[PDB]
Amino acid sequence: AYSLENLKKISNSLVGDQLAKVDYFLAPKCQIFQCLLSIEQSDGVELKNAKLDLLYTLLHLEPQQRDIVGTYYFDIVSAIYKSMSLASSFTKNNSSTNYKYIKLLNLCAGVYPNCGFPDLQYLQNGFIQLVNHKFLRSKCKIDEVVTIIELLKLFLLVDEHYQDFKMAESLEHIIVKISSKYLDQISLKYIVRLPFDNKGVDCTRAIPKKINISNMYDSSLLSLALLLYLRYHYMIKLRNDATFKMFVLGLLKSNDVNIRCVALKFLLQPYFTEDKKWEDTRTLEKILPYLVKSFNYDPLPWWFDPFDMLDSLIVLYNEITPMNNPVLTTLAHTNVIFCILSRFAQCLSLPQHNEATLKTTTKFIKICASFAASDEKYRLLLLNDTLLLNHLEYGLESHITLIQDFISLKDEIKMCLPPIYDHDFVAAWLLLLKSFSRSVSALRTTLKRNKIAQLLLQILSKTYTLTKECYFAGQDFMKPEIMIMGITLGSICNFVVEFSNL
Amino acid sequence: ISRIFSQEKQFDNYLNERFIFMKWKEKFLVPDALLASYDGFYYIVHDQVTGNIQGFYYHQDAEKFQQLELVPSLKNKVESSDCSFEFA
Amino acid sequence: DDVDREFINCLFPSYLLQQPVAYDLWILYLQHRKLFHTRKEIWSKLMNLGVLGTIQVYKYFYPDVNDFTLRFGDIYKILGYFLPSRWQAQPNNSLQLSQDGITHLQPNVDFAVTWANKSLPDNKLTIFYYEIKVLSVTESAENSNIVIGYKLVESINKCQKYGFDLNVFGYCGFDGLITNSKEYAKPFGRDDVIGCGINFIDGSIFFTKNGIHLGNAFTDLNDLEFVPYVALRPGNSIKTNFGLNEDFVFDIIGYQDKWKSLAYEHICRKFLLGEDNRFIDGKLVRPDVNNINNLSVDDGSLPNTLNVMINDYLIHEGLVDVAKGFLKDLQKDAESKDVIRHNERQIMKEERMVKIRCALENVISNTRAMLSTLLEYNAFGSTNSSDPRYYKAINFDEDVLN
Amino acid sequence: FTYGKKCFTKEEWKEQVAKYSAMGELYAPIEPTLPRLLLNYFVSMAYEDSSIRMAKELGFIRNNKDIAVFNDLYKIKERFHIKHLIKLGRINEAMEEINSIFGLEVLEEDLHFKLLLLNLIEMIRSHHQQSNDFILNLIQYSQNKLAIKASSSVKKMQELELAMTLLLFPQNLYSISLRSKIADLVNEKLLKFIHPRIQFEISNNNSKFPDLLNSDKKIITQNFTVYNNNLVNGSNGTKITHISSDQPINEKMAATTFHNLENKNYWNQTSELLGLEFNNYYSSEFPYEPRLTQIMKLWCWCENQLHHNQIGVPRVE
Repeated sequence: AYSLENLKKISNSLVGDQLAKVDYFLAPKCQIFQCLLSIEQSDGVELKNAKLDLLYTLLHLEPQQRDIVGTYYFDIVSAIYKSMSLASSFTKNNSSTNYKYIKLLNLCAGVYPNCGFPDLQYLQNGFIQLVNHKFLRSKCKIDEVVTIIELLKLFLLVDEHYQDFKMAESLEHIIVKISSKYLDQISLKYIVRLPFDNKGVDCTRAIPKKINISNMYDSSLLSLALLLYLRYHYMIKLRNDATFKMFVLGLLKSNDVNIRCVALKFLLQPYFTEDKKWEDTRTLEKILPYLVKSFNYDPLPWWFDPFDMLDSLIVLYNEITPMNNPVLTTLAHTNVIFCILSRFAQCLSLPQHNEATLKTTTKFIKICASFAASDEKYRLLLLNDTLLLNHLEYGLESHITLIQDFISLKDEIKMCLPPIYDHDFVAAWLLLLKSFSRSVSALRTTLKRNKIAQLLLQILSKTYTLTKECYFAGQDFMKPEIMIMGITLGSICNFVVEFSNL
Repeated sequence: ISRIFSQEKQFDNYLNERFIFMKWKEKFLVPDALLASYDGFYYIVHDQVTGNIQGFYYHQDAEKFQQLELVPSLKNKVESSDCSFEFA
Repeated sequence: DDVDREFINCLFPSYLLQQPVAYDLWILYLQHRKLFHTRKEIWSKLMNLGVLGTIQVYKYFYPDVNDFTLRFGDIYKILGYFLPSRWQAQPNNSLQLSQDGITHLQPNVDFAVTWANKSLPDNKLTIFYYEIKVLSVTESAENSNIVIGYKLVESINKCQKYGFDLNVFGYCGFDGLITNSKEYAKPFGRDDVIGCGINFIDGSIFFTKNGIHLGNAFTDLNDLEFVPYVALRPGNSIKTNFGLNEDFVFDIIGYQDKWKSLAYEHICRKFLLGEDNRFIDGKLVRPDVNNINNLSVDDGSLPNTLNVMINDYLIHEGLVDVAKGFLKDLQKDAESKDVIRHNERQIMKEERMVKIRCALENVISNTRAMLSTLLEYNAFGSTNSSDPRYYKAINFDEDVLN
Repeated sequence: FTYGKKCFTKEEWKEQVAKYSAMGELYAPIEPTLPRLLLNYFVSMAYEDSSIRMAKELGFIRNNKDIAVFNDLYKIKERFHIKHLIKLGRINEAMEEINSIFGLEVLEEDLHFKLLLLNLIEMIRSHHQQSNDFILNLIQYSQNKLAIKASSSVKKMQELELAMTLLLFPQNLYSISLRSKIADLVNEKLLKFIHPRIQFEISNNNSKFPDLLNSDKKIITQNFTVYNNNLVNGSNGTKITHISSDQPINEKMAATTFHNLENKNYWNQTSELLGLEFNNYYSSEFPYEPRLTQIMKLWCWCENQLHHNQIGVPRVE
């Protein structure tokens, strides 16, 4: 029997210290978990809030402590996804219980993102009704607004027909409702070279002044809603309006990092999806300095990666027009490519490495292989360094030794198994090898080494015998291997042309 | 000097013109690169209709105006078959 | 009212209005205020007087908010402007300039050199910036015979023959290399916006290319006077933007905000003053100490002095009940006892004076006065003449009081 | 010794002061913004009676219900209670009301270590001033409550070691001003935490009360951002650095799923590993202090900078 005062005292005694909740997990006093998980519909709202608060406090554990505890933590998380039925009664509960429930769901999805969530549709329906009835009619309290923000955060974490249309309509309504208050701060004084009209705005490199959203909840709601709208709206307007385009262009210079990042994601989406959009190079020249500045911010969101977007733009222009790349020419004149190559040479020379340094080096190798995919200038400039090919051979040799060591111990191990930790590293190195091998002078002078060819053949044979023998490791262990086979065969089919020496 | 460049600025597509002007430069040795009398370069004119190549060889510390005058090599079979390759 | 604000933002550059030079621009606008005296009407009036028309039309962007919610859901000569606004026409008639002097500039082989309308005072502003745009090229496409930058004001034939002299701090377009050099940048060609700026806090000259900041070229250039300067060979032309007509490309406002935030971080992160103790024989004498003011938050002397001043201001304004409440709150919170006794004596004296029948505003006014006195006398940073001068980054009335 | 650059007498200094006072009055010898600054100072320092009387005199408070609504909005009584309990030495009760009234999000997400350390110093001083079991309990509390927090940071371990070294005996740590400093930091953090609710209740509910922290003209950000220039930009030159190591990298080492956020901040950690220190202190951390203290900081700094540069000015009397 646990009352409100007992749960309040337990909650007060567990703040800060992480050893006491580990003790609560380990001890046979864990019967409270049953009381923590039997959320009856007849229970009091204060009791429900105390139970949800204690559930949130107990699961807020450091990774070392959750490694000490073990499988019981994940058992509690899975039972939270399976036992409590607050999602079915989303419209029936009050706003505080809903807010604490979505906060607990956010924590559970953050700690255990593998197991399935079987009640997303009820949450989507509750979100649609909540924004259609209360928020859009200016009849919302504080807790409902924070619940909408938490639901937007939870919906952004989903990996992934009528409900999609309803969600798109609701998000467009949220964007139009919020952005219409700050739409009067757009001001640009320009010159057309041939007065209150808006003809010829897309002929200058200037963008309107900085637009600042003073309200913090409005800025958070606008950012999250516009990101989900970017996820949704092509399946089902706002992109083609000139006023909204100027509004986002003015939002590019804001103070909030999330606003700048979501503006960069909004403006650069039609280049990859729309047809004949890549001819608009003036918008690209207007956008690119702010992406370069977005490389330089210390707190960055998890949904924004400047390396991926720059690489995607360069690969797009390499695939469409191989002879002319606007991004490379506008980055070479403004001293950015030399900085990128210098940072790559600095990352390859760090005395101490971890997983983060490997990921940074992998992104640098990918962008450097994207530089030299269709230009001989950057190919020869990269091959001017005499220590790059040594590191390429070192990476290939490391992967071969790792694969051979895993093959040699297949009987002892024998089912989900994690992949080999440097599959992306080797894939990026093979991308550089292919881009270097795409030129005849390098095939006849610089890539003359037999070690590269024998390493490629060894990688192919070892990966094929992995797929033949150790198939019990699962698909997550084998998909990077088959990708490596494809890239190695591409490099090989480049080296086997008749007028190459190998 | 400026006049010829100004007149050059209004020319049409160069692939639709009968004559193609270009420059040739020898890079290295073909059988084994490691195992230099090619410091100059060739001014080359190529005629597409008859497909023949004329040109001059220029180097500062050498003799001037050495001619080339190439012609296509006739084969021993009028029927021709086509092979192909593509860099990946 | 808002009409004066709309006019002064429509007349002067925006980044200049967020510096301590904005007082002079406000005075200049208010002196000639009879000429001028919902923003569409103000812009139309300014165009009728003429700020938005030339010959290339000076367009303006006006959004449509109601439609968006429906479908979805020379005057500068008259005023007295003292900053550069146009190029100066050379008396030898070697240049072709437009009527406004900024829209076109073409030489009529030796360089044709010219400078700007006015010079830049050292002790008046924080950051200056202006841009040029290459319109035509007479070699390669990305190679122009233009030298653009600043010139020291105290050789002209040397500038015409070579392009620059020992007093020119600038950027050359024919080789992408600064004047008195080094690997700094690359040459610029046709349709390239090249910006030049000077920073008076640390005293450095920087250049920008197509909105990208290219770094500091020259350093340690304080206590000096500069003029914008350009040199062009015949065949190529530029369009100049000083900020009065159109909007910049760079985002110089973010640069200024970063420097202002750095200055604010550096600065902001007994209990009776009495008479001035350094008056002897009617003159000020320098004490042989390191500082004259020794108040700090960490010792509690600054909150005590602030509380004494607040109590004196509240009593002086006829707010004795509020002072009593403040004294009661200070008693509830608890050399603070001496402050409590002094405040209690002050309310007792005020009650006695009321039964028989400031210092804060001085602090504010003196803070503004010493900020301006620091600005106009070219004070050193901390010890050396190379440290940054942070007092140039403070607009006291627009960033602290409001 | 005398001032070399300039030596102002009373008359010309008064002339300059009058000129800039006229300029400030036209922007705004009286300052129209001083009562608002006084109200901000009274509310932000958690004073009950003076803030209510100042708001009544300025024309906001008219009923007792308005007094209750104002004290609910700015949480003056609760913050004053927390500050009083921190200064007195009832630390556990202070986190009790912090977790009870303000939620647990305030403590779960830098002052927790400070509060725990101040509780440890208070307990040690109470044990010394007024034997094996108590010392064992104190050692267990020190080694259990703050083990991870002290082991996480080098300065944390240094502070814990200094406190432990000072414990085994019979000035700043023993000073009473540390409690007031921690109370002021807690108050500033609490105001920063509850500012968005105040913004929402002023804007959406159309309350007649003002926003004393931030005016509508200026900008403000909820987060703190450090801008690291000279990392990826064009301000480095047209030269290329070469690799200076020939040692291999590996030697120096119906269900709905969710994204994996493991190792998503790799670039920040790497760039930390890979006229300076630009950030947004003005728009994130500046407006959450009493403004009059900032004005006296500026006044003292300007006075010392004028005295340094051989310029003599009369002082305020």
